[PDB]
Parts: sequence; structure tokens; C-alpha cells
Amino acid sequence: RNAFYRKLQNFLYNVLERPRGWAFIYHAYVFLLVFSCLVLSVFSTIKEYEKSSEGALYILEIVTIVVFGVEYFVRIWAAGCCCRYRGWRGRLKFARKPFCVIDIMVLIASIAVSALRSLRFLQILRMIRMDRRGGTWKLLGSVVYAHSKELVTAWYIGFLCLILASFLVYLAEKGENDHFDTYADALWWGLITLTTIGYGDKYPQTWNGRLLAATFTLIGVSFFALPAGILGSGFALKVQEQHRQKHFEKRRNPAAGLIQSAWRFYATNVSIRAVCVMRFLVSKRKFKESLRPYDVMDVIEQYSAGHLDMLSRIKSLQSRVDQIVGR
Amino acid sequence: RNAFYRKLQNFLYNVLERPRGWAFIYHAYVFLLVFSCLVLSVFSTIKEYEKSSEGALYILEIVTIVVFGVEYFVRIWAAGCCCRYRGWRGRLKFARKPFCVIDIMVLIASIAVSALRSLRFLQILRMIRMDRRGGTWKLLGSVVYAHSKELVTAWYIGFLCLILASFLVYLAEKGENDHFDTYADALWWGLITLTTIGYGDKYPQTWNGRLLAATFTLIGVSFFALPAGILGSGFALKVQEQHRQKHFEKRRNPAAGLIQSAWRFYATNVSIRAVCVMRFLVSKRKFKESLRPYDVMDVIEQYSAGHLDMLSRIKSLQSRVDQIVGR
Amino acid sequence: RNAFYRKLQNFLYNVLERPRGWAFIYHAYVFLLVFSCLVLSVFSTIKEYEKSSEGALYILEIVTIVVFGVEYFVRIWAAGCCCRYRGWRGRLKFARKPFCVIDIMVLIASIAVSALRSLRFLQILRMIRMDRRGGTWKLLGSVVYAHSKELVTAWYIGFLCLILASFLVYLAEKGENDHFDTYADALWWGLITLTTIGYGDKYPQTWNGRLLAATFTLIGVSFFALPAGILGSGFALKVQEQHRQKHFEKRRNPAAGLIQSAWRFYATNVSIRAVCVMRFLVSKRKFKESLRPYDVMDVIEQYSAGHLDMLSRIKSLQSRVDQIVGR
Amino acid sequence: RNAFYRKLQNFLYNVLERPRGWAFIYHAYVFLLVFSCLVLSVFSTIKEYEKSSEGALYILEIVTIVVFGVEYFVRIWAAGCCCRYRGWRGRLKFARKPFCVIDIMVLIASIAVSALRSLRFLQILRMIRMDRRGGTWKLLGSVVYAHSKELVTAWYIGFLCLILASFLVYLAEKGENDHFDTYADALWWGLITLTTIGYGDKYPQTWNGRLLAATFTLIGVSFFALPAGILGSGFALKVQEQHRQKHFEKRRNPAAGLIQSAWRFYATNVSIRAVCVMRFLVSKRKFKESLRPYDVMDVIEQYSAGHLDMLSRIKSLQSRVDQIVGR
Amino acid sequence: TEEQIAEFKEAFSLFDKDGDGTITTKELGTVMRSLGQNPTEAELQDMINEVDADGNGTIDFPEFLTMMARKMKDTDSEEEIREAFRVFDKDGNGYISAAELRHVMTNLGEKLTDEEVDEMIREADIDGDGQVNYEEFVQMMTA
Amino acid sequence: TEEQIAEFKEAFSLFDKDGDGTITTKELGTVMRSLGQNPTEAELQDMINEVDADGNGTIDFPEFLTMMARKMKDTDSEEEIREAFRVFDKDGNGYISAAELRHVMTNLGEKLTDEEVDEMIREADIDGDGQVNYEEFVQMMTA
Amino acid sequence: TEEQIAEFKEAFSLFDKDGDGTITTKELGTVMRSLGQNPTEAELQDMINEVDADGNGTIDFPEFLTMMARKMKDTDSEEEIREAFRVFDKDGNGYISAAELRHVMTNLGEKLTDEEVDEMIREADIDGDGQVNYEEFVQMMTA
Amino acid sequence: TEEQIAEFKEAFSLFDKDGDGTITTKELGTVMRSLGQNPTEAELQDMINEVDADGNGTIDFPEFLTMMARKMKDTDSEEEIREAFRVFDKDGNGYISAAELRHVMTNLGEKLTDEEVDEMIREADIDGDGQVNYEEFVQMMTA
Ligand SMILES: Nc1cc2c3c(cccc3c1NC(=O)c1ccc(F)cc1)CC2
Ligand SMILES: Nc1cc2c3c(cccc3c1NC(=O)c1ccc(F)cc1)CC2
Ligand SMILES: Nc1cc2c3c(cccc3c1NC(=O)c1ccc(F)cc1)CC2
Ligand SMILES: Nc1cc2c3c(cccc3c1NC(=O)c1ccc(F)cc1)CC2
Repeated sequence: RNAFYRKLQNFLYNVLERPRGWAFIYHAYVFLLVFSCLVLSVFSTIKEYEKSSEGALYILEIVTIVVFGVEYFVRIWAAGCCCRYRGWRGRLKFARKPFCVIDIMVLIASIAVSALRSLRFLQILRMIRMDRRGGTWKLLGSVVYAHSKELVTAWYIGFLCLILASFLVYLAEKGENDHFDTYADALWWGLITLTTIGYGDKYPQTWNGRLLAATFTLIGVSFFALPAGILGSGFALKVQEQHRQKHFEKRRNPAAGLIQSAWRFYATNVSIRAVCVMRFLVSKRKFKESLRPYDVMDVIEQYSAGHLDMLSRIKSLQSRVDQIVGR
Repeated sequence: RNAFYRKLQNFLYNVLERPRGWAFIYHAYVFLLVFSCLVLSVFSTIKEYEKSSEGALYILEIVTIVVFGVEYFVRIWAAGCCCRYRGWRGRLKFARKPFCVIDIMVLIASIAVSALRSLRFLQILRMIRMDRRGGTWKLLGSVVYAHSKELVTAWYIGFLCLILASFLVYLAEKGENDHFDTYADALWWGLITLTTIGYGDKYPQTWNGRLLAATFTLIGVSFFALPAGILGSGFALKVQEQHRQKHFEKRRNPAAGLIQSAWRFYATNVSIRAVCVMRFLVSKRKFKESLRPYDVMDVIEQYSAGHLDMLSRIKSLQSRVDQIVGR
Repeated sequence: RNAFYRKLQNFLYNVLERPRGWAFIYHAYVFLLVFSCLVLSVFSTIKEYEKSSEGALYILEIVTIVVFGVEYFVRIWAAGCCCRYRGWRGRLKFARKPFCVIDIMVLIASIAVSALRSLRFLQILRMIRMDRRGGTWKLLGSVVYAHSKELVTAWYIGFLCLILASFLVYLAEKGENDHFDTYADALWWGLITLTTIGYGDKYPQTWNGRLLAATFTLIGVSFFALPAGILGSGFALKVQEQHRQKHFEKRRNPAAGLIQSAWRFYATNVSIRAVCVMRFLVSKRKFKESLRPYDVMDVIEQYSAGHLDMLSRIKSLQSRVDQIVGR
Repeated sequence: RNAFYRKLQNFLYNVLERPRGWAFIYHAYVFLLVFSCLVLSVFSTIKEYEKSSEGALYILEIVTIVVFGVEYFVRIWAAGCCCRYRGWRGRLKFARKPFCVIDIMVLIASIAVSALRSLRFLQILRMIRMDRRGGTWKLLGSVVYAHSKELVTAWYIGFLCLILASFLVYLAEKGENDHFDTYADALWWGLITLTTIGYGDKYPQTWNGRLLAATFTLIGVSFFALPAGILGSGFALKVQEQHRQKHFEKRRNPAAGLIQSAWRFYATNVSIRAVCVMRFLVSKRKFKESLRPYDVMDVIEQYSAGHLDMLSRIKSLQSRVDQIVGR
Repeated sequence: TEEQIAEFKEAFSLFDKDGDGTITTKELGTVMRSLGQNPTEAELQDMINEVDADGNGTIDFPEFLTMMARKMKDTDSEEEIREAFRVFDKDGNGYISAAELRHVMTNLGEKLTDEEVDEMIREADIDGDGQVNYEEFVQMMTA
Repeated sequence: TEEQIAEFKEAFSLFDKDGDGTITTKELGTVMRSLGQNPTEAELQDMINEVDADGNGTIDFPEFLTMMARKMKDTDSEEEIREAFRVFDKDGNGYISAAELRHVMTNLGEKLTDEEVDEMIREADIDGDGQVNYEEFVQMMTA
Repeated sequence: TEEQIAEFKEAFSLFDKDGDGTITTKELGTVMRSLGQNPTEAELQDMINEVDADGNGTIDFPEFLTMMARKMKDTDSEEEIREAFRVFDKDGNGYISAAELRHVMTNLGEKLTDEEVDEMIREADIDGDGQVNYEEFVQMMTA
Repeated sequence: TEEQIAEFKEAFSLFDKDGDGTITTKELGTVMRSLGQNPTEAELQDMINEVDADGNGTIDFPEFLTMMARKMKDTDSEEEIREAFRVFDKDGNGYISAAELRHVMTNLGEKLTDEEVDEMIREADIDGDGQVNYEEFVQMMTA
């Protein structure tokens, strides 16, 4: 029953590795399971709830270790679906994946288990391992890079405003207020107020201080809130762009051309061969040039191609009418 | 006077059920009326204002019950406009609607009236019933789903930043600060500061704590503010899209084709019948394919159709000029 | 020198009334002048700075009254530029403008001057009068109306979250925390925390309270921040739309047609008259149909017109080639 | 080896002046270096850490002065690449640049070094000099100017809401609350609450105060958060526009025409000359009209040109078919 | 049944002029022209894709027979026509006047002769109120 | 009046060549060509929709008479022409020079002969200041 | 080698009809037509830019020889074809059926005769599982 | 001067074939065709708007004389050509090689004969470094 064996291996690889549908339910389940361990550890930190929290946490962590071990074994087994990871050589190369070795370290350390500090560190490490593909980090980095200049503008001007406001309020409040006795305390106040956190541990009391704080909050608060707004709008616009580009989806014909071209090139193994290789180059360029823009540039280019085509047809018709005139 | 009876029934159904214009005035009136009951209950909770608040609340709640009863009865009566709910059978099926039964439960419990806790719970339940169509929930869910990946990125990285910053500040302030005596207190501080709530009950005091808090606020505050910005931009972009799509509105001809096709299909009750059913299929596909994109994809498709059609015409003219050449 | 008189009257009307360039400098000057009076009044409220603040405020307010009087007189005089306001009748009708009578009331009350309370009220009234055109209110109302459904969704769900979180935390903290002794105090805490104001006067202390506060802040804070983000994105998108629409500016030819049509209609004062009036109707419809869309709908309509026209030309060429075939 | 000399001079000018790639690494290095001096100064302000902070800061500042001096000298030397700054005259004119003279003042004052106050002022001055091109300020000013009307609407209405809410809460809390004893204190509270800073030093306590504070926070918080959202969305939209416009890049042919036109004009030194100068004018107009729109206006104009062209061709074909009819 | 199979085979033979049990676009177009209607390339390809469940561009006899086997109720178009008429239900009350119905049927979408609309009103004016219902209409259509 | 009704009927008869009291697009186009101007399909359909208050594409005599009955003031176009001129009031002061007025009237929108603009200035140069007003202008035309 | 150089020169001479060691677009088009294929202006210019590393629009013999010198592995197209087939790997499991493979080969992009696809399956059905792999496929292709 | 005025009048007479002191689009096009170049409607109208400071579409002799009076420096095009060449200054260093300069001049924008580029390099290769500067270039042209 090797057919059903392979089918099940494929299904398990689909679930454990990139899921699309209700395998997200399993992934969220294992998440919630580790998150529950984290929360129970947090409660175990408290002395009053130490006993019950520890009692539940022992079993919850043992279940976590069992599930992580079984999942890791099933993952390494189901990696066989991809031909890259076949046999012992291929599967060991699969274990070379950074997240696989990280997961192995997780299991080893957990079975081995500053004990509480180490437990907290390893909980954080499990959580970061949760991603396992880098999608979130890649997306965030992409959007940040896209808006690098605006983010840097916000950072620079907001930092300047923070420094200036903190120094001015320090000058106005150095003596009359216990809070701003050193420039560092004034900087702490400025950072905590421009972020709108406002702990209230420090705040100006002299009229100079309150006036300057008002006129500099009315600037710094907006500057510190900017990056969040910039990134949010960038994310929303990117979502809209992905939604639009999902429609036209013009990656098909270039791919067919490229694959048929490679097949012919292998079949080609002097002028006919020159034509074969040149058309293979043409197919490759079509593939990449379809890959590159993937946006309204294609639409504008299609408009231009249609326009020039119709002008050429116009010239042909003019030539025909002229020839009829001559005839 | 059954004609005026039906006209008034239709008007009342339009008002009570989906309104468009100044029936929103009545809906806002009944809202304000229940909201006033809620506020008066809140004031009744206070001992000092217990007497006057209770005195007003008795009459306000009795008026609420009267208006809700009359509105429910008028709604069940006016549901007759829709043929689906006709006669006792149809109107009883209408009462099967979840919000109708919820409203009945509201009336029964109110007339029946942990008394204060129950009153608060039922006020909340009335408020949730206020929607009665799920429009707000559906819209919010749609926009959240559209940006699911970005929201998950923000959630994941912001949660990681919260955990890391809380642990680092706890380490830096475990002994020297009374606030961070347990990891749970440090996590409370981290959550309250990254949200920019900043109660001020906890805040770092050691230089390690303040430094780490600064460098991790300058990240966590933006991450926690992101989801709001992402959703706001998504909502605004969706509004702009609805405004644009409101113009072209190309659902007319496909619908006319579909209804005429169904009429013919009924009239059709061998090759003529095959043509009739096949063209009915054509009409159905036209209807759905008009339904699906409802966006700029329609414009691009129209561009493609125009381009290919004009190219075909060009070929026709080329053939004609060639034939003239031959002649 | 009536020509220079009229030229100067026009220039002053342009400055005082709708300005475009460096008349904004004068408007900002008079603003700053009234704002300085407001700030000096604020300082006069303080006992310690009462003397100096009052001393400066006397002269600053007298200067304010002088400038407001001269500006009002110059405005009523320069309203003569518009032929609507000519002679005593026209200028009196101009004085009928709500902001003109508001300015008259301001001047009368100021010369007449709960004295401090009245002064504060009149300062607020001057500030609101500052607009004098309703532009800010109209713009804000327009953008709010555009996103009415999204704003209502945010309001509704955020209010529900506030009520639910406040009640749950009240239940969890009714006894163990001095802050939440009445439901009203819990609601105050919920409103102050979900807005991210976080006064810190109230905050949960029991583990139930802190847990529920965390899970409900992670929702309410975003919901309360939504409206700001929605409106900000709406404003930015509207700005982008205005920038785009500023280019094509297709209001010229319809207006020329309409004015020439009205001139002809006056000149027309039976079949010729029928054509004249009917073409006047055509011109009016062209004017309005140019007014209405003012967006990409025009562009799509132009595309459609070009398409259908070229298809008609194609039909003409097909007919010609067919006739040649016959010949 | 003047060739390698010039090559190295060009590379150094590229690095020090406008960089594109990994020269940003050097710029970030010198930034971090000055930022470290700032932080060490902040720590030197504290008495407890005065000794170690001063000890490190001496050497760090000396290194800063050395690096700034060498960088300034290398910059003045490498400015020779641009022909504008050649020889002593050109390089001295280069030193006329505002940032070059600012940098010279920086070195002079540092070597010369209210000593601590002067040091803080000069640290701020170095930081502002960091930009050296005004890019951040220009970008921020551009985006603010684009949304000037929306920002002014937010400012105006939010300021009115602040004034009104502060006065109302002052009235409601003048006697019963120690915080609001003067209108200035109430205004301080209003500014600190509508910004969502919420120090908690002042907050309403009477039921009037809490009610009014609730209903006015639910407005002022959004108004004060608006400008951040507006600017963030503006920045994101501008980024999207730059990304789109980066594609077509149509500035090539107009520039080629303009330069060839100028060459011909110089060569031209009567009807032939008239043609030369008129075509030079044509080239100049093409260049500028290409510079101006740089947006979708180009696409719409191209559509219009293609349309009118094809209609003219249609007329030509109609004339030809008519002539054939006659023949 | 046997008569249905024989008549379907005769209709197919009139359709697939090639005689190889494969109705192509050209033969469908020719039979359509014989019937009078003029099908375009888009119409023909949409038609074939609608009937072609294999993807070869031609239909075999069992495919045609099974597509014909679908009845009014088996089509499950009740919801589709319901929403379509709702789109045509301008007021949304659940009814539409005779004049508006005639206008939309004759002059929008596919133009169709007045005899067909007269027949539809004849077989649909159960109550003859002018504002004739469409919900029970489509219910009896599917039945 | 009776004379107005008779002249309107004569004009309609010259319009509706069919003689069935239904002015169609073709007859309107032919009469317009006889008048000299060339109306396009878009112009013809916009016109017919402007006059056709029923939707059948043809106009009966009472409809033509009632649309003709509208006077200058009854049209309530004062606001429309006022705002149009404001659009043409470049400065916005309430006046426009003779040269700019002539240019905009002759060379923008619909091209019209110089005699018409000469007549308009003759009947409108109440003050003859060059920068002739348009507000009182439109008031007097509407009256 | 010497034989390779001579055969390349003969092919070029058949290409550059001008005989000046500069293959132009017109000569490429003529030889393409002789071969049967019809190259368009876009195809011709894309090809010339692909081969023209100088920018003069014509190719000299050493350029032709050096572009021909590239082998299957030297092209470094393994990644390109890998991702292309992945795009054609609908499921993403790493395999594709014979029917879908033939459909994409002969009915999408550039239509290719059935003989070529038959030959590819003949030389590629190492296991003959229908769901034939493409990774080892392309590995052997590049080798 | 007097000779300049007379020669300008002769050139205008060759331009305005009408003889009424009003150079129209048709006459400009005819003289352009005589010169060899073919001006399009867009080019003709752009030119006329460039010269027509009144807006009547035709130019009188004083207008032609005053536009011709402009010299190289009076044009104030130094900044325009400076920025244009900067656009053509790919590296931005302030210099451009001879090969790239020739390519951009001959093959982009307006195609111009090789004699003109040879003459420009002859009159511009002050240093003959290949990477010839453009700043002093434009300074010397403007002078
Ligand atoms: N919000 C915000 C404000 C300011 C910052 C300053 C310096 C550095 C970072 C930030 C800073 N942090 C981000 O913008 C951010 C967001 C998301 C992310 F992933 C990384 C950084 C001065 C003012
Ligand atoms: N804002 C915000 C930040 C963070 C969150 C984290 C985990 C879960 C939710 C949120 C979280 N909540 C929403 O984003 C949200 C908004 C609207 C809505 F309807 C539901 C959830 C970590 C950081
Ligand atoms: N922000 C914000 C949140 C919430 C609100 C709720 C009820 C009413 C208003 C708001 C409310 N206020 C606005 O959205 C707003 C903004 C601008 C403006 F002009 C008017 C209202 C529940 C949660
Ligand atoms: N946020 C914010 C709110 C309010 C303001 C008021 C008056 C003046 C400025 C602001 C004000 N400041 C900015 O909007 C801003 C942002 C960025 C920048 F560069 C300059 C100003 C009333 C309410």
C-alpha cells in the first residue's frame, strides 16, 4: 500500500509544513498549548499561586514535550515527500534546517529540565520558533524598507524634538521641581510623555515647564505616533495591491514558453541550433520580464503595444489606399 | 381599503426593518432611550444618587418596555409584506429569527423584573440586540480577514517584544524596585506601557530599567499601535473602493439575460431545446461572471476584448486589401 | 479716481474675505492677536501672575477691539465689490450674514466689558467666529459622512467592549480593590483605559482584574484608536483624489456651451425655436453631467465612447469592403 | 597617477557627500559615534555615575573631534570632483556652504572645550547638522503642505474642543476638586488628557466632571490623534506614488531633444535660423511639460492622443472609401 | 428513455456534422446560423466550456444527454433567479409593476419578442395585481 | 393660445414626418440636417431623453407643447448660468473683460458666429465698462 | 574546435546575408521565414538585444561563437526552470500527471507538436508513475 | 539693425505666404516641408503658441523680430540644459564618456546626423579626455 503511504505522507507534510486551510486549526492548537504553559509559568512566579500553578504546569509541560517530540518526528518522516529530502542523506540534510536544529535543542533542553530564568528563556525561544518560516519578519522588514525614508524622517525629527523639549523643560524645572533634578530625568520624562505613555511619575509644575511641555507635546506626540500610522497605511496599501494583482495573474504563458524552450534545447543536443538557443533566450527573457513588474506597468505596456500595433495597421491601410489611388 | 392597509404595512416594515432615510431617526430615538436607561442604572449603582436615579429609572424602564413591546408587535405584524412570512405559518417562521426570539426573551425577562447584576446583564443584552442585522460584525470581520497576515505579524512581533522587554526589565529591576518583584508584575507593566496606557502604578527606576524600557517602548508602542492603523487604513480604502464601484454598476444586463433565459427555459418545456438550455447556461455564467470581479478587472477585461476585436478587424481589412491586390 | 477706488475695494475684499496668498499672513496675525488675549486671560486667572497678566491684557484687549472694529468696518465697506451688496440696501443685506452679526455682537459686548466667566465665553465665541466660512466644519462633516458605516461599527463594537470589560473587571474587583466600589467607577476606569489615557487613579489589582483588563485592553484600545485612523486615512485619500482631479479639469466646454445656449435662447425670443430650446436643454445636461462624476467615471466613459465609435467605424469599413466585393 | 587620484577623489566625495549603498554604513557609524557621546553626557549629568561617565566621555569626545576633523578635511579636499569647486576659489566657495561653516564652528567650539549647558547645546547642534542636506525637513514640509487644509481642520476643531472641555470641567470642578482651582490647571488637564498622555496629576472627581470628561474625551482624543494618522497616510500614499512613477521614467527623450536642440542652436550662430530657434523652443517646452505632470496625467494625455489620432485615420479611410465610390 | 435517447441522438447528429461524436465550435455556429441566431467566438467558447466537462473542446453524446437530463428543479437556480429579480426588484418589497417588467424584459439585456412577455404574464398573472409577485413566480417556475 | 397651438402643430408636423404624432430620432435628425447642423447619435438620444418624459423614445404633441410652454424665468436656470459664468469669472470679482468674453464665447465650447456675440454685447453693454457684469446680466436674461 | 568554428561560420554566413560580419534584423527575419517561423519586430529586437552585447544592433562572429559556447549546465537555468515548473506544479507536491503535463506542453504558451511532448515523456518517464517528477527531471536536463 | 530688419522681413515673407503679416499654421507647414522636415499638427500648434503672445494663432513681424532678438545668454536656458545633461549624467560625477554621449545624441530623442556630433566634439573637446565635462560646456555655449 505504498500509494496510500505516500498520500498520507503528503497530507502530513502539508499539515505540519505550509498549511492552507484547517491545518491552521492544529497549528493554533499547539500554539495555545505552549501559550498556556507560558501563562502557567507566569502564575508559578507568584508566591501565593505557586502551588496550584506548579501542579498544573508539570503536566502541561510534559504534554508539551510529548506533542513537540511527536510533531518533530512526524515532520522529519514526512519531509520525504519532497524529493530533495529522500533517504537518510536527504532527511539528515533536512535536519540541517535552522528551525529543525532549534526544535531539537528545544526538546533536548526540555527533557534536561537559574532554573526558572532558563525556563523563561526557553519559553521565549519556543515562541520565536513558533514562526518556523520567517513570514512575519520578512513582511515587516519589507514594509519598513519600502518606507525607510519616511520612517527615518519621523525618527530624526521626533528624536530632535524629544531632545530639545527635554532640555528646555529641564532648564525651566531644574530647581523648582523635584522630578527634573538631572538631565537624564528630564529625558526620561520627555520620552515617556511624547510616547503618550505618561506614567505621571514626572511632570512639569512651573509655568515655564507646563508651557514648553504643551508646545512640544503638540509636536512630539504626533511625531512619535507617525511611524505606527505610516506602517499601518503601508500595510493596508500593500494588501490592496496584493488583492488587485491576484486577478490578472500573467505568469502562465511565460512559464509554458520557458519550459517548452528548455525541452527543445535539450532536444537540440548549426543554424537550427542557433535558432533553438536564441528562442530559449527569448523564452527566459519573457519569463523574467513577466516576473519583474507584476503591476500596472504591464497594463501600461499592453496599452502601448496595442497603440503601436494599431498605428502600424493605419500605415498599412494608408499604403493600400495610396496604391489603389495609383491603380 | 386593503390597498392602503398594504401600503402602511410596507412603510412600517421599511421603517422597523431595513431603513434608509429618516427611519434612522426613530432607530436613534429608541437607541437613546435604552442608552438613557443604561446611564440611569449606572447612576443608580451609586449610593448617594440612588434615590433620584431609581425614581427616574422606574418610569424610564417602563417606557422602554412599552416601546419595545409595541415595536415587536408591529414588526411581527408588518413582516407580512414579505410573502415568505404570510399567515400564521409564515409569521411564526419569522418569529424563528434569532433576533426576534432574543427580543421576546428581553420582553419576558423585563416584565419578570443578583437582581442588579441581572439588570446589568440584560442591559448589555439589549444593547447587543440593537444591531439586529450583524452589519457591524460582518464589516469588522471582513476587514480583519482581509488584513489577517498583517494583523498576525503585528500581534506576533508585538507579543514577542512585550515578553522580551518585560523579562529584561524584570531582570534589571527585580531587587531595586518594589514594583517588579515578580515576573507577572513586570508583564503587567510591559502590557500597560506598550499599549501607552501608562497607569504609572509600575515604572522602572534603575538606570538599567529605564534604558531598556526606552529602547523597548520605541518598538512596542509602534507595534501595539499598528493594528489600529492597519484596520483604519483598510476601512478607508474599502470605503474608497465602494465609492468607485458604485459608479459602473454593471449588474443590469446579466440579470435581464438570466431572467429572460429562465422564462424561455420554462417556455421550452430537440435541438431547439438544447439551444434553449445551453443559452440558459450562458446567461447564468454571464450573471455570475459579472458578479464575481466587480472591480477594475472588468475594465481590464473590456480593454482586452476591445484590443482583440480591433485586431480581428485589422485582419479583415488586411484580407480585403490583399483581395483587391489580387483583383 | 473711481477706478483706483474700485481696485482698492476689490483688493481689500479679497484680503478680508476669501484670501489666497499673503492675506493669510494678515489672517494669521489677527488670529495670533486674539490667541494672545486668550493666553493672557488664562494667566490672569492665576492669582500669583494676576497683576502683570491683567496689566498686559488691558492693552492687548483694547488693541483687539480696535483691530476688530476697523476690520469689520472695512469688510462692510468692501463688500460693495460684489454687486449683490450695493448701496445701503445691499450692504445691509450683507450685514444680515450670520458671521457679520456675530462680529457686531462681539464688538458690542467687548465695549460693554460672572465678568471673568463672560470674558471666557466671549473668547471662545471669538475663536469659533475665527472660521467665518465653515470650511473646517464642512470638510470634517463630509469625511465623517463618507465613512459613517465604519465609524458606527467602531463606535458600536468599542462601546460594547467598554461596557463588557468594565462590568467584568467590576465583578472581579468589587471587594478586593478600593477603586472599583461602584459600577460607575469601573466604567470610568474602562473609558480612561481603553482611550489609553490611563490616569492611574484606578487600575485593577486582583489577578482576575489584571487578566481581564489585559484581554480587554488588547481589543478596546484598538477599537478606540480606530476612528482616528479611519478619519486620517479618509482625509489622506481625499487629498490624493483632489490632487488627481485637479489635473483634467473638464468644466470648461460644458460651461461655454451652457452660456452660449442661454444667449441663443434669449436671442430666440417655430421649429427653429424648438431646436434652440432643445439644444439649450442639451447644453444644460452637458453642464450637469460634467459636474456630477468629476472622477474616473469620466475616464471610463471616454474609453467607452472611443470604443463604440471605433467599432462603428469598423462596421463602415466592412460595408465598404463588401460593396467593393459586389462591384 | 592623476587618474587614480581623481578616481579616489570621486569615490570619497560619493561616500562623504550623497551616498547610495554601503557608505550609509560609515554615516551610521559616525552617527552612532556622536550619539554615544550624547548618551555618555547624559550619564555624566548624574552624580552617582559622574566619574565613570566622564572618564569614558573624555576619550569618546576626543575621538569624535578627530573623526569630524578628518572627515571635514577630506570633504573639502574631495569637493574638487565637482568642477564648480575647483582650485582655492572653488573650494573656498564650497566652504561657503551653510553646513560646512556650521561644521567648522563645531570643530572650533569643541577644541575650545555654563560649560555643561554649552556642551548640551553643541551636542544638539551636531545632531541637527547630522542631516547636512535637509531631506527630512523638506519631505516633512512637503507632506504637511499637501494636507494643510486637513491638518488645519484637525488643529482648529481639536483646539476648540480642548478649550470647551477644559472650561466645562473647570466649571464642574472649581470647588469640589483640588486639581481644578484655576482655569490654567483645567487647561493643563485638558491638554494632557486629550493627547492621551494622562499624567494622572489632575483628573475630574465630581460626577459632572467625569461625565463631561467622558463625552469630551470621546471627541478630543480622536481629534488630537488625527494629524498623526493624516500624515502617516499621506506618507504611505506618497511612497506608493513614488513607487509607481519610478517605472515609466519618461524623462529621457525630452532631455535628448533639449540637448540636441541647444547644440543646433549654438551651431546656428534667416528662415533656417528661425526654424532652428523655434524647434529649440519646442524642445524646451517638451522638456518642461514632461517635467511637470510626472503622473497619470501622462497616461490620460497619451490616451487622448491615441484616440484623436485613430479618429483622424478613420476620417482618412472614410475619404478613401468615398473616393472609390466616386470612381 | 429510449425515445429520449433516439431524439437526442438525432439532435446531436444535426449538431455534430462531422459525424465523429464530437460537436465542435464550427458545427455549433452553423446550426445556430440555421436557427437564425449569430453566435460570436466568445459565446461559442463559453458555451463549449459550459458543456465540455473534459476540456478537449468537443462534446460526446453521453455528455450532451446528461446535460439535457437536468430538470428545472435539479438546476438549483431558484436562488440565482431569486437574487436576479431582487436586483430587478427596485423597491425591494417583493413585487414589480407590469410596465416596468415589460420594459426590463423587452429593452434590457437580451431583446425578446412581445409574444414571449405576453405569454409570461398570461401564465404568471395568478392574481393580476399589476405589481405581480416574483417569489412564488420563481417557485412555480422551478416546479 | 390657439395661434400658438396651431403653429406648434405645424412645427411638429414638420418634425414628425411619420404623421403618427411620434417624433423619432430619424425625423429629428433629418430636420436638423435640413436646418444645417449635424446631430450625432449621442446628441439625438440625449435630446429625446430630455424631451421624452414617458420613455418610449417618441414625443406626442402635448409633450412638445408643454415643454415649449416653459419661459425664461420658469426654467429656473438663473443659478445654473450664474455658476457657469462664475466658472468663466476667472478673477471671481463679478466681471469679465470684452476680449476674454469674446474669446470664450467664439473659441471654446460651441463655436458661434461673431454676429451673435456682437448682438449680445450690444444688448448687454448697459454700462460699457469692458469688464461687463454677469450677475445683472443673467438677471435680465432670466426676466 | 576547428570543425565547430567552421560550422559556426557557415551558419553565420547563412545568417548574415550582407557578408560584412554583422547579422541584422532583416537577415534574421528572412532566415526565420525560410525555417518557417514568423518573427515579429518585438521578437527580433528582443533576440538581437539578447545576443548584442555591444549595442550596435548587429552581431559579429566571435559573439555568435561565444554565445553558442554556453552549455546546458553553464546556462545556470536550473533555478529558472525549477521555479517555472513549480509554477506549473499546481499541487506543489513535486509532481504532475501526464494529462495535465501534455495539456500545458501543447496547449499553453507556445503550442508544440505532439511528437515533441511524446519524445519528452519517452526520455523522462524514468519511473512512469504518471505523476512524473520534475526536480530530478530538470537536474538531468541541465546535465 | 537695418540689415537684420530687412533679412527678417524677407524670411517672414518666405514664411507668411498670405502676405498679410500673419504667419499661419498652413504656411509654416509648407515652408517646413520645403526645408524637408514634416511638422505635425501638435508640433505646429505648440510652435505657434510658443511664438503667439497674443492668442490669435498668427504672428506679426514685430513679434518674430523680438523673439529672434533673443540671444544664447538671454534665453536663460543655462539651468535647463544643465539639469538636462545631469539627467544624461548617469554617474552624476559631472562628466560623460564619448561613446555614451554619441549614442544618446544620435539614437535617443531626435535623431541627428553624425556630422553634427562630430562638429560638437570638435568644438567641445577642449581637454579631449573622453569623459568630457558638460558644466563648462554649457557655460561656453551660453556665452
Ligand atoms: N515609533 C518610533 C518613534 C520614534 C523612534 C525613534 C527612534 C527609533 C525608533 C522609533 C520608533 N520606532 C519605530 O518606528 C518602529 C516601528 C516598528 C518597528 F518594527 C521598528 C521600529 C524616535 C521616535
Ligand atoms: N491592538 C492589538 C495589539 C496587540 C495584540 C496582540 C495580541 C492579540 C491582539 C492584539 C491587538 N488587538 C487587535 O489588533 C484587534 C483590533 C480590533 C479587533 F476587532 C480585534 C483585535 C499583541 C499586540
Ligand atoms: N474616537 C471615538 C471612539 C469611540 C467613540 C464611541 C462613541 C462615540 C464616539 C467615539 C469616538 N469619537 C469619534 O470617533 C469622533 C472623531 C471625530 C469627530 F469629529 C467626532 C467623533 C465609542 C468608542
Ligand atoms: N498633533 C496635533 C494636534 C493638535 C494640534 C493643535 C495645534 C497645533 C498643533 C497640533 C498638533 N501637531 C501636529 O499636528 C503636527 C504634527 C507634525 C508636525 F511636524 C507638526 C505638527 C491642536 C490639536
